[PDB]
Amino acid sequence: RCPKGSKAYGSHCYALFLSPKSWTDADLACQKRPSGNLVSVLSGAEGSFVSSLVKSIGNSYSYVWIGLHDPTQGTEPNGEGWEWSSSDVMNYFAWERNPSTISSPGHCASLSRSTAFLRWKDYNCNVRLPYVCKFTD
Repeated sequence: RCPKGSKAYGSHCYALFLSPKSWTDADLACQKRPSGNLVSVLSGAEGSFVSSLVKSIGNSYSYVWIGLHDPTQGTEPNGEGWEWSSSDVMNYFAWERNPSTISSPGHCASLSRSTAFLRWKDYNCNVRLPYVCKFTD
């Protein structure tokens, strides 16, 4: 049971929203769903599955928001937390560069069409982007 254009995986129905939403706005919205919340990514197969789910979004969109943020919130004197707001703990990795390379980037990660949506890039948790949302029953 999953909406059209929606695809199930692990244990939640995923749906793409061509509607932009701050990482904090899609997080709170996809949260209003049955334990839903910005798409998750704890497996090398899910990171590639979500990419194919948003790889046909449209040239009018190259990046996509996901449920990944920086638990350091500007504290970890190094930058090595990265936690999914809809998956659990960092059990999977696929970021382009570590936040310790740039002067503390934003506190939210998004997909970058440049890497075929197979890499996460930091972005201002406020910039809104087309996003995905997972949610079981």
